[PDB]
Amino acid sequence: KADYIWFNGEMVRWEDAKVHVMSHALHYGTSVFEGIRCYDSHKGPVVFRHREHMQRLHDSAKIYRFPVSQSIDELMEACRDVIRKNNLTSAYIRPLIFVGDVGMGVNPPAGYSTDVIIAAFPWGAYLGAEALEQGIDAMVSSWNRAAPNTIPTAAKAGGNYLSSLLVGSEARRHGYQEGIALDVNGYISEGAGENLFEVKDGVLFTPPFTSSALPGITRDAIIKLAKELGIEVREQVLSRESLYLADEVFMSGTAAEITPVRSVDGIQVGEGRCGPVTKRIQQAFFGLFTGETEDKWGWLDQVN
Amino acid sequence: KADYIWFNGEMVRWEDAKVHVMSHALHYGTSVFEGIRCYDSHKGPVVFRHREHMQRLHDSAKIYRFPVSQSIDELMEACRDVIRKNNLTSAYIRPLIFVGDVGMGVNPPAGYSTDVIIAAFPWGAYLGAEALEQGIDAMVSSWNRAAPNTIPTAAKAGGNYLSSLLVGSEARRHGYQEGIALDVNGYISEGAGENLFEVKDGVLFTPPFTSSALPGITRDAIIKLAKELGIEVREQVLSRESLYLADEVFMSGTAAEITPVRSVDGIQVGEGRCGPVTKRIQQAFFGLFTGETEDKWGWLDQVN
Amino acid sequence: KADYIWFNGEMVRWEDAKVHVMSHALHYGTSVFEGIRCYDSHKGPVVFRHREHMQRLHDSAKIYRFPVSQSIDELMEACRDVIRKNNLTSAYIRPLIFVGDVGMGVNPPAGYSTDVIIAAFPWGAYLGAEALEQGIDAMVSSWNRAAPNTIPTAAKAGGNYLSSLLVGSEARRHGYQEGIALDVNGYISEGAGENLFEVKDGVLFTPPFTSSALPGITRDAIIKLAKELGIEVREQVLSRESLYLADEVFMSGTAAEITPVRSVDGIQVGEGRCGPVTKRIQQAFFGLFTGETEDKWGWLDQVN
Amino acid sequence: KADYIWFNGEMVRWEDAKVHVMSHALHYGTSVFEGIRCYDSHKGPVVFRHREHMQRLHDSAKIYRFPVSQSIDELMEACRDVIRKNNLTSAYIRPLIFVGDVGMGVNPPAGYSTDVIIAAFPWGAYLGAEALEQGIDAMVSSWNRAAPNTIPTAAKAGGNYLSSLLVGSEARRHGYQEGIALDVNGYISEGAGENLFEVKDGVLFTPPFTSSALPGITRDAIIKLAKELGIEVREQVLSRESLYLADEVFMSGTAAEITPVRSVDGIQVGEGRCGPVTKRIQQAFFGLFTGETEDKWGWLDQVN
Amino acid sequence: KADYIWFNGEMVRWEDAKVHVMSHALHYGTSVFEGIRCYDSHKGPVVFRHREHMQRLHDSAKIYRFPVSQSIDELMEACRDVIRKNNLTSAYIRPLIFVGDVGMGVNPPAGYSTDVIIAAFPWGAYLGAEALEQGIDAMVSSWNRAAPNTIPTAAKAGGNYLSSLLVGSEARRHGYQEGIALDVNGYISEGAGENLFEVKDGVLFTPPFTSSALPGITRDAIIKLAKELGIEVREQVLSRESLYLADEVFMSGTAAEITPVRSVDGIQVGEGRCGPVTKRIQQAFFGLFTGETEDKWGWLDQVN
Amino acid sequence: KADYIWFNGEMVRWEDAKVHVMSHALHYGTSVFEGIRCYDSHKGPVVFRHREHMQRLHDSAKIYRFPVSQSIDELMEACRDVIRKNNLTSAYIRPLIFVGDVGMGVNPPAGYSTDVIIAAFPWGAYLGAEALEQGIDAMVSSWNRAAPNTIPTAAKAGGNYLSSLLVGSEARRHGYQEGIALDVNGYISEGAGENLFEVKDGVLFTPPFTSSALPGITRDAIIKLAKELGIEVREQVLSRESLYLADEVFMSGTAAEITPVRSVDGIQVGEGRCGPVTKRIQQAFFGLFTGETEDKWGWLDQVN
Ligand SMILES: Cc1ncc(COP(=O)(O)O)c(CNC(CCC(=O)O)C(=O)O)c1O
Ligand SMILES: Cc1ncc(COP(=O)(O)O)c(CNC(CCC(=O)O)C(=O)O)c1O
Ligand SMILES: Cc1ncc(COP(=O)(O)O)c(CNC(CCC(=O)O)C(=O)O)c1O
Ligand SMILES: Cc1ncc(COP(=O)(O)O)c(CNC(CCC(=O)O)C(=O)O)c1O
Ligand SMILES: Cc1ncc(COP(=O)(O)O)c(CNC(CCC(=O)O)C(=O)O)c1O
Ligand SMILES: Cc1ncc(COP(=O)(O)O)c(CNC(CCC(=O)O)C(=O)O)c1O
Repeated sequence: KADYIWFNGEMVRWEDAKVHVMSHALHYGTSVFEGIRCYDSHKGPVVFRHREHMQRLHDSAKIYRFPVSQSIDELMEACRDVIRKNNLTSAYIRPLIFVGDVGMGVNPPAGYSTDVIIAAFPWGAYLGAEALEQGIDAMVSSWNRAAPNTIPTAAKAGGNYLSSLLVGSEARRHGYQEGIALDVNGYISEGAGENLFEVKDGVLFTPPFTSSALPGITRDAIIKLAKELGIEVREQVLSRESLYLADEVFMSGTAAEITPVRSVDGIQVGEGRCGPVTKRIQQAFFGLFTGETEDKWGWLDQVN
Repeated sequence: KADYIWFNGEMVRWEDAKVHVMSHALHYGTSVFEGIRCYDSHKGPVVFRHREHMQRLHDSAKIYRFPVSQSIDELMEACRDVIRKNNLTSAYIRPLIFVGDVGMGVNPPAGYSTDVIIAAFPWGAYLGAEALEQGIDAMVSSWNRAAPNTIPTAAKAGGNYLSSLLVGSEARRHGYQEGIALDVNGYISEGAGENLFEVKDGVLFTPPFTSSALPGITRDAIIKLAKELGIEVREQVLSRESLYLADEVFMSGTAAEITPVRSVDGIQVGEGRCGPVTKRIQQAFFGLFTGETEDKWGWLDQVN
Repeated sequence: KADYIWFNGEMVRWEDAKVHVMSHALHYGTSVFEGIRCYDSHKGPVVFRHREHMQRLHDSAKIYRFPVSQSIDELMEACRDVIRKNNLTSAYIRPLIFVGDVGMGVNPPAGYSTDVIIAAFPWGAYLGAEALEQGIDAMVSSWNRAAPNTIPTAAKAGGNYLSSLLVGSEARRHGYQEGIALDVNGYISEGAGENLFEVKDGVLFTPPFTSSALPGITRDAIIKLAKELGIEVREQVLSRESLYLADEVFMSGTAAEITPVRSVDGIQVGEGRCGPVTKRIQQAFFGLFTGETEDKWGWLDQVN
Repeated sequence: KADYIWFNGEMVRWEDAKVHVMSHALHYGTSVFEGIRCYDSHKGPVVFRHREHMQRLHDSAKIYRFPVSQSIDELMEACRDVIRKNNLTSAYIRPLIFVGDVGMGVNPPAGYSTDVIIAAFPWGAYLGAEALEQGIDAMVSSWNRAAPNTIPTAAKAGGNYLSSLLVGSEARRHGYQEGIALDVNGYISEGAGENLFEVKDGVLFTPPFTSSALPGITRDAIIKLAKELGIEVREQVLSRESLYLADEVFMSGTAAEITPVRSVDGIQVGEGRCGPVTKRIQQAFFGLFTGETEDKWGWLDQVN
Repeated sequence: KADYIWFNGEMVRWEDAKVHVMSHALHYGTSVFEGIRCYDSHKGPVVFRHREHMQRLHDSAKIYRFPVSQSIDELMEACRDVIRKNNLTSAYIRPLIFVGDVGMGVNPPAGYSTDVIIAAFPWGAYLGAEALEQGIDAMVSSWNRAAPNTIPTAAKAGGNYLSSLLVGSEARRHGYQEGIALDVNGYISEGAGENLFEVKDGVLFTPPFTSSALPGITRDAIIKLAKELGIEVREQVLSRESLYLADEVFMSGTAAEITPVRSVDGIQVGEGRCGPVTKRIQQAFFGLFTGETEDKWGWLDQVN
Repeated sequence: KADYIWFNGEMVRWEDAKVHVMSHALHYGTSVFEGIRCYDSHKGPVVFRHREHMQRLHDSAKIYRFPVSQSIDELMEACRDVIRKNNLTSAYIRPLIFVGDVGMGVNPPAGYSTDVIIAAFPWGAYLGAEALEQGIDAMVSSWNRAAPNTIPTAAKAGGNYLSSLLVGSEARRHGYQEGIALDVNGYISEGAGENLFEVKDGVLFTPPFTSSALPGITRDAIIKLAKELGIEVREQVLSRESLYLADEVFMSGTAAEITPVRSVDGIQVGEGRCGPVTKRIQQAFFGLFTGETEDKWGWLDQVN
């Protein structure tokens, strides 16, 4: 937790950041949000692919026509502002744009405005203390990801997560660390809160957005790092069983970073440990914050 | 609006009913809710199909495994309690069960509890002041309803409504009063916040739940009233074009009650006015609150 | 062929009934049509379910918003007029409403009118001189019927038949008399030019319109006749293999009347002949024109 | 209109180019056609990708097994002839091969032949006088494109256009200039009479033929011009929402040439004007008719 | 195991019932089989719905065109013989028709014949010693049932069971007793080796064959017993979540007879024990073997 | 046929290699197998891509969790052993891993083991003595391939072939030599027993595994050979009609090697003969056994 939360421009004490129970988003899933990480690097506290995240936040809101009064630059400034205000050097940031207290009825009244929050706070490995190192055990879920043209899966919206709750909770109830969901066609989509990658014969594979997968920013970074490392990348639909035949499997995400998947549905992947290509990518990723990996794309935004 | 809102057992002043901005449901659409109407009848203030609604609220929570500490009877008592406390004789009630301030991450921590709210307040015709009388103009949306086995459509959950927002807002932007959505198969599903009925050759038609339609309680009541009136009812999949060939078309819902649809995509239905069968059902429905229609199923719960 | 064709309100000799090659319908399938039969009866020449066919014609046009200047009564008089002008007592009637010479570009110019033709002529059994009596060999096509919400299959429009051509020609090229098509879901739809019926344990089955089957008027009469005969009817989705397990199988249509199907894909149906139930239904149908079957629905329109 | 139309090997006068009202294609949509443009250029009148179009015309007929007695070069010579004979230096050409007066019944009799017509005439911007410059407002339709294996969308056949009528008329009735359709999967297919392109981060995107999109000749030309300009091209499935996130959006076609799309469903694309990449491509395209763009592929067939 | 097995017309000893390892069915899953139970009753040993099973065995072979040289009565006599010869009064019978040693290559050579085997042996409760009484815990599988028109699910064929292996083994590995599978549409199909029934508000529900469910003989018997008891039955598509909302849930099958399902995916069904309606049906079922339930349909074939 | 068959570690004379009729695989399609060819070469007898085939065998088993006691090296030695024991220099090898006599009930008892067979024998061209040289006539089947996530199509398992039987037998009954199946989406999948390739404008196309196509080892070698030849390869979804527009079409498989397809559904492909590109590829393939083609990948395993 932390001392302050940026709320519609103001730095509000954490406990005072409250909204009415009749706020639209509590009843209709009408909000869009982001996950952003601030790392303690060789260059000091830096926000990873900051602009990319605020840009996606805007894109998500645009799809639903949620009015956003803050520009991308102003959102970035607020983000850096809230990190410094809480005196954090590393943290997870949660920007949230939502339809507030505007009356009942799924359709908000014409002229309404959205409320915006940006909370920063320390947050450990999404999948566990040993996850990044030893990998996790995944399970293919019995629940499928949203079908195309129902609820936009390119958008990171609150309502989307009922699905992730069903997928993620099932895996956990059965003793697994994360669930992998298939789209409505029976092909691999993504993890409950991560994108899915496969490594086969030295080539990196990952499903396209049209497989109902979120256009992950970690995913995109990985694809770019891989090309820098001379690793071929193929964005293509993947069969459910490809998970059992792949040489390596790993998940990506802002919270999950790069987490090796050592088994799927109880079937061991490779030697049951982090794969060689997964390790190259993982080191190349965390090397961005030690200076070992040259930031050629401009992904480290100085907090100050 | 009103003076009080029932909140976790307590009667809280409306303006004091607030939750933290880090409440789970604001970020992940993790809530289930209901729409219930209290009518000023010949028997005094009565809650229409009260138990049925609280039962559905419980069912929705069960599907997502949201822990609910209140029993159906206790929820009903709270509902009647909040109506009387606000001294209302007619009103719309909004029970809401949601995952509150329990930490970030789509999967709530083991042992967590849900927060529950029940707000009562006057609310007019969902589709307009002239809707019930003259009917409304509907449009078939370009957005489809959630596919089976993605997010349960039998559950009335907050996250579901991103879809209803897209469907409903599109119709309104194009000058229509409500949008009718098709499921992922191209068949009629339901309205953004209503169930859809068709009348053809004296027979009543409506899509099954498997057409991604909510198991409406108004819908169910209509099917029962129709059988009492000697009207044949067929719950079956319906083609998109059946809307243009039906003799009558109408939508049903707690907020929308029974609203005639005089046109679809600009094509006039019948004489462009309330249809004869729609009128019989509408009169039989509102007759429940004047004593004209005998309450044979026990649908009027006395508020007191 | 015959001597005269009703063309926009006037009797034109057959040979002079022509249209410009830049007629819309020739380039964009923009026409709707019907198939009607006139039968010799105890009441003299009678058109079978005349009004129902003209109503469907009107419905097909309505779906595409093709403006139709003729009323249903006017089209009915014109049809009876062409039957008499050609000195026919029995015949096949082909009404055709089509977008004419209005310019290129799929969307016709505002304020356009449609051209209308009604040709009547003798036409033998749709599937053969021995079809009604001995049955036919059918084949399940490798081409599927139009998917829901692409082109309305409840409409009888010209453009629809490219599919019928693919399905029908494939059956014929492989040695069969007619093809049966499956919908995009893999279930039985209809024949290239007729509806499909199955008989099993004394019960009659036929796919609903949502299985991409045209709402056949013959189909409808058979269902109504069957109920009179005390035969149970079930309109439901049917599996492809149900064709091989049915006790009987037959096709219905204005042109094909009631044609038994002795085999499907080379697999013999029942004894390989017109089954007993198909027989009961066929005698009841043709009985309408002898008076042996009472015309309880008012299906025989006298030509005079 | 013009003065001559090529009709079955002979240059007949416009007013004489007629066929019987009982012509097959008028009742069953059994025709295949093309759209070709003749441009006035720095080299006089030139037919754009003349052979390619006549080849597709042949390909379309082949899929439906429509017999074609003319060779590609004879059609090309006839086309060139119609342009000259009518004294046009810029025009739109419409070759049409159709099943004519061969008798009723969807299956044409063995040994029949097709009638062939080729009309040429002046035709302006398909989507408006200001289209090419300012861009147009597009709408995603509520009607879907033909599903795979129903009616081959690889072929340009008359019957295909009932769908294009529904898609295009809907957008026009709602105040847009063109409608974009999704396939039965919920992915972007194509415009009612154009192919769809998106530009994102400098890369050009367009759906594959398997997304129920016609293998456009303008589309193919653009892909080739793009690569020549060093612009990366990706033929891949695209989500419905990608239309709101693309930096640029444009439609391609013979009639529509290269038309920018400044907004989709009311959501502004980029700056609301022609984007930079669409600009380069459009200039390269029209540069062919001035010599500025070297015709490296031989896409210009001099009329003479 | 037992002492004799009927093999191609002769009662061979168990140990001699062998076929070559190059038998077609061993490599291509080309066999059709059945499951039948012989019960000890108030009338001695009786084979339940004996003829029905042998008829389905024939139907299965017919779909795949496997030649069967034995008539239904010869199979019935052989079955009765195997039971007697082995001195059993209660047992499980397994008739199996398979393509034997006819050479490699999926297509058997013209004129081949099938090998037929019929083994009888004592087999207890399919889902456990406590199944029938206490009910079992079911799990919805992550594997889907065969899609329509791929491998006919109306037939009980060997190859079909790779799917049942995946569905059933997954539930068992996760600590459940049986897995319930959804079809490719996301709707309930059937258990890995049983049909699925739900009870809601006194009405009995079960998916149709078109939901990729086998036309179970126990299922059919239950529908008939239900109607006799005045219980309404609805054969209709069912949503995945309906399993959590049903008042009662149970599985049917020859091996599993009538087994209550006390929980699905860990969610308790009703009171967590056999429900009242499942109770009535189960008693009516087993009442057949005591005389309590009058065999009104002739489902008991005395062994003698 | 031959003299000996490797059976669980020992050479058994062909005639004595038998199994009990209660062997699991005979009743539930529970086996996985391979097809391998041994060729006479300049290096003497050589098994083509031997290890790759045994690896796939292992992969097929892994997917179903069938326990396999033999290592890949052990299976390879056994295969070479049976080739020599039978005095063969060229031959077809059939390894078969199957669940044996372990009891009835789809789920085998914990701790079970699988039986393994490896038969080697001479086998002529899969599709005919003139197939490789003159090509074959193919037919698009009316039966579709297994849907994703039902039965893994990446596996070569016995149960899979019920589908291959339906597709292959249908082509053969209608006068063709092989059938081509479409997946549940309506796109080209593969032949009943081989992968499908198309050639268009010098580019080679073939469906990905997600089109329900087996990851053919011949397919893989052709793609690798093609790249050596400087031929561009595109693994992508293909439309059904693309078969009629391709310049060339051929099938690949261990048994069928490289078989040109001269016609599809009676529509001639190219000149009606082995196209030039198919030719280049075919000569490169067979060149491997003459040495004319350098074995750069290590595909020739010497039998010795
Ligand atoms: C469904 C889903 N897919 C993929 C991703 C990966 O996208 P990135 O852009 O690379 O982050 C996320 C991010 N999800 C989370 C945590 C979700 C939660 O709040 O539980 C994250 O990494 O912030 C996600 O929710
Ligand atoms: C998608 C949807 N379908 C059908 C219905 C009809 O169900 P009933 O049980 O008969 O009510 C509702 C209820 N929706 C609303 C209002 C939604 C909103 O809050 O905007 C109602 O009638 O309370 C709904 O949201
Ligand atoms: C696809 C199709 N399905 C069903 C029917 C049956 O409907 P009825 O209303 O009972 O006629 C027809 C009528 N087809 C034809 C002949 C088609 C042709 O002209 O080739 C008819 O009976 O007039 C049809 O074309
Ligand atoms: C559905 C459709 N998609 C794409 C295209 C684009 O293909 P091009 O090869 O690049 O032309 C066309 C051509 N349609 C038209 C106009 C349709 C009409 O006749 O109204 C054309 O450009 O001639 C089309 O009809
Ligand atoms: C997939 C499947 N569904 C339903 C049924 C139920 O049909 P009934 O006709 O009522 O039996 C069975 C029969 N299966 C088994 C056992 C399967 C096995 O061999 O393990 C049976 O009851 O013999 C089945 O295999
Ligand atoms: C469905 C299927 N697809 C593709 C292939 C091609 O894969 P390859 O790895 O290149 O062999 C085969 C192999 N089938 C056979 C023969 C099947 C039969 O036994 O009838 C083969 O080539 O051994 C197959 O069965």
